[PDB]
Amino acid sequence: PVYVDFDVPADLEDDALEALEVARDTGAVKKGTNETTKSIERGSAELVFVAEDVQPEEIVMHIPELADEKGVPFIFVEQQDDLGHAAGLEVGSAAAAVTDAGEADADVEDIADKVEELR
Amino acid sequence: GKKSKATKKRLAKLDNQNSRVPAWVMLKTDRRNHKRRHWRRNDTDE
Amino acid sequence: GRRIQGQRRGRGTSTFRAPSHRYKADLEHRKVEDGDVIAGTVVDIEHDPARSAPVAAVEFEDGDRRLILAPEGVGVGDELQVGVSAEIAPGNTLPLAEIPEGVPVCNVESSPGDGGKFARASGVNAQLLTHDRNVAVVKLPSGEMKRLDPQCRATIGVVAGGGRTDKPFVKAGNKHHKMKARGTKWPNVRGVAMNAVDHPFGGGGRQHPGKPKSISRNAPPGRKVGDIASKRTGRGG
Amino acid sequence: ARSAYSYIRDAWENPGDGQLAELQWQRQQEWRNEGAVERIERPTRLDKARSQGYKAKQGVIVARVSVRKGSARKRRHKAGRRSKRQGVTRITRRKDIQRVAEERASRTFPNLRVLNSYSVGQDGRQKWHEVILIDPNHPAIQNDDDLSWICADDQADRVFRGLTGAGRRNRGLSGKGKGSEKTRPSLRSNGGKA
RNA sequence: GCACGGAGGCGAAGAACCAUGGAUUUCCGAAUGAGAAUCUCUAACAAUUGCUUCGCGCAAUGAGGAACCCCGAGAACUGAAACAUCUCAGUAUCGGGAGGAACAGAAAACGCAAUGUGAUGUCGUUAGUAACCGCGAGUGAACGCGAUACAGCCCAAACC
RNA sequence: ACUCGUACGGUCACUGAAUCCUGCCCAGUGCAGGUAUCUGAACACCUCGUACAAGAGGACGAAGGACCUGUCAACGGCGGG
RNA sequence: GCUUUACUGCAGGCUGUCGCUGAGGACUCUCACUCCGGGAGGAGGACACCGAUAGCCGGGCA
Ligand SMILES: [Cl-]
Ligand SMILES: [Cl-]
Ligand SMILES: [Cl-]
Ligand SMILES: [K+]
Ligand SMILES: [Mg+2]
Ligand SMILES: [Mg+2]
Ligand SMILES: [Mg+2]
Ligand SMILES: [Mg+2]
Ligand SMILES: [Mg+2]
Ligand SMILES: [Mg+2]
Ligand SMILES: [Mg+2]
Ligand SMILES: [Mg+2]
Ligand SMILES: [Mg+2]
Ligand SMILES: [Mg+2]
Ligand SMILES: [Mg+2]
Ligand SMILES: [Mg+2]
Ligand SMILES: [Mg+2]
Ligand SMILES: [Mg+2]
Ligand SMILES: [Mg+2]
Ligand SMILES: [Mg+2]
Ligand SMILES: [Mg+2]
Ligand code: NA
Ligand code: NA
Ligand code: NA
Ligand code: NA
Ligand code: NA
Ligand code: NA
Ligand code: NA
Ligand code: NA
Ligand code: NA
Ligand code: NA
Ligand code: NA
Ligand code: NA
Ligand code: NA
Ligand code: NA
Repeated sequence: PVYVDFDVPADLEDDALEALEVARDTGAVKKGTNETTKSIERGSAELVFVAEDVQPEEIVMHIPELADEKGVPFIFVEQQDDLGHAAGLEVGSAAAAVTDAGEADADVEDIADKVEELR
Repeated sequence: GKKSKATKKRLAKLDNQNSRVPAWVMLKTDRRNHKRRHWRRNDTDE
Repeated sequence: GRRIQGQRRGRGTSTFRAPSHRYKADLEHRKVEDGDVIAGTVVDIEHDPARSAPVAAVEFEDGDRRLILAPEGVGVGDELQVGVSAEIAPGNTLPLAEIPEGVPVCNVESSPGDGGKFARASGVNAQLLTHDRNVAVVKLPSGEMKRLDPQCRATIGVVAGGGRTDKPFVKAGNKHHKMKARGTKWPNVRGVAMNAVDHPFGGGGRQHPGKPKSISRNAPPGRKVGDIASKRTGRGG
Repeated sequence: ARSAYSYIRDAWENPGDGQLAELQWQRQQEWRNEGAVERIERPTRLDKARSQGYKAKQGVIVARVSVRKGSARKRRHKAGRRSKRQGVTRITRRKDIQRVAEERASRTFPNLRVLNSYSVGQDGRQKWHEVILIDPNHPAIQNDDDLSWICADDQADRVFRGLTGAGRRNRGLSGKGKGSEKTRPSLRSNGGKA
């Protein structure tokens, strides 16, 4: 809500998660907000995921601004357990990271662009 | 005044304690009920 | 010093409370979703122990039966209407805006929805003077010019039982009976008749208040007796 | 580099600025309609929570507690009391609002014991604090090395004995030096002079 | 049984008596299905929680105890030759709670200033000293030393 | 609480049925209203001062008061020459 | 025990100021907060309420 400065259509969102699944099998992904946050600082990230249904918000409020001053592209996901599940987890996840994707470095790139245009 | 099944038992005990010490306990101890409660002179509880 | 009688009242003991359990009902207007369709019939005319004034029993269409504040001129068999498009007949309850200027009205709402507040006692009435999209100026029985939201409902006509005050009680017995049906301590012992301990005007070798009767608004309870914040007294001048 | 936690901790250093302030102004609205003792599922201040003892385990409970703002709701003396003891408005309690919160909570959850507590905002007529409680009868914690001790009998109803962290702070037992003459080892064994 | 009568019975199948473990153990009582001056009415962890197969399924609290202990609330007579600060006194009394003991406790310490000591209680002393006080009445420590008993530890985060 | 109440009310006081009437005084005291100017605390604002602080001073100024009016079926008064 | 223009206080009332508390010496607005409404919404609006402080009054009370 407060850190969410734009709305992401359902389909585009579906595309992100589809990619996240093959990425966890081919490249590398990071689960949980701590690991994900650390990537944005180490630079080893390419695309980040942030759930919109996070309470308390504080756990995430830092992602938008932190990723923007490091160039690293991002995206808003509705559900939590969808991101959690999508990252190959049984639980849920406030945020996951795309630390070098796999078999979708093209799709990922395009997605990161559609968002850049989505403002 | 009406009473309860309970009260009616209490009154009864209160009346049994009001009997004298058996003439036989007299001889066994070789020698007085300190709790003799008259109806008019004394007052029970309740 | 002991607490004065005015302070005992605040506790709300039995002696001071009103005989609620004996009372009939709180006379409020009818809540209508809208339309104004609501209409009923005057079944009977009763006496409300709480206001000494009359009261009209009414039965609506949808089955509702509720006693309402009976203005003057309503009888058994008559018809009343509640809503925006209600007819301008004595007793019909509707917002101030719909009511034509210069017509006597009673049981006026202080805020729309509350169900009435002003002009309720024996033979009184308000007076609708002005109209606007924003305001509605009413003249309350005390003479004050009350500015109101034109959306506030109000009943047309004067409150029944007019002329009660006109005839004296004649005897203590009769007053006593009136007071018993109210949350008021009666009779009343003048504070000057009490002891020094019991009230500021108490004590002394004779009956007189040692302090001047008028008193400041700012005074604490326990001393706030007599002529309160009087803007003046007497009649002379 | 900096952990995700360190962000939440920093944000809370000035709860009147930025996103947190926009957050406080929101929640608080929903917080004022909520009861006194409400069990929330997750700590607002995750960092502080963890840094106090928090763990995402079975038997670890958190809860927010709202208390009226103010001074001694002290009634005036009815009998004869000299000028000095004639106070009602000014004088305040010797027990801080945070500690009052811990108790209202421990009571609400009888069987649970109080780990720690922490502030989570305040408006013009109330203050909020969250509370970490633990179920000392749950095997998870009886087996957890890091919390095990809370099960000890002599830890029962600890918040009420002032054994909290917020308790010892209120009792004037912070500094092991100057000033602690009248507080260590306890207020009662020092004749209550602090 | 006390309790030494009368009648009778028990004990060598080792009674009584004592020790330890066990059985039974009415109703009220924190009293808990609900109501009640110890009884009643038609299946029960009442109430609040926790885990939860989300079913009271597994559990927790409640109340007592001579005083001691811990956190809160906190007098006045009285002393000051009156009396308001002060004193009595953080005493009496009240509220909540723990154990067999409590509490405190491994320095953001001490500051015999040092090249020095090294968790915390408690005892002795320092000392009626320093400090406070209508500078009146009165209140009144610490570091240190000498002893007792000694004991040291774990998270949070970085990095996984 | 008053209040299932709404000024033809309920609160607060005095006087105490009906009848005939109830004079003069607002100086003081009280309550209420106004008030150019005068008085009037603290924060913030200024200068001074202190590498900070204590503290000295400046400006502004609320209620209240001064000042004026109202008021006695308000406390109360109704003389001497 | 009672009284008062006895000494010292205290509730309480009035008042400035601080926070709650936001948008563009006089003014607009709405989002906090208030009240009414069953609701939709209506009214008030950074005021009121409440916490702190300051000055005046203050036998109602000690
Ligand atoms: Cl009357
Ligand atoms: Cl506890
Ligand atoms: Cl040493
Ligand atoms: K004294
Ligand atoms: Mg009503
Ligand atoms: Mg009359
Ligand atoms: Mg009555
Ligand atoms: Mg009288
Ligand atoms: Mg008399
Ligand atoms: Mg008096
Ligand atoms: Mg007289
Ligand atoms: Mg008189
Ligand atoms: Mg029972
Ligand atoms: Mg004395
Ligand atoms: Mg004396
Ligand atoms: Mg001790
Ligand atoms: Mg002296
Ligand atoms: Mg002392
Ligand atoms: Mg020392
Ligand atoms: Mg309401
Ligand atoms: Mg006195
Ligand atoms: Na008898
Ligand atoms: Na008098
Ligand atoms: Na507890
Ligand atoms: Na102290
Ligand atoms: Na037994
Ligand atoms: Na149980
Ligand atoms: Na259950
Ligand atoms: Na003396
Ligand atoms: Na004396
Ligand atoms: Na030495
Ligand atoms: Na002194
Ligand atoms: Na005069
Ligand atoms: Na005058
Ligand atoms: Na006396």
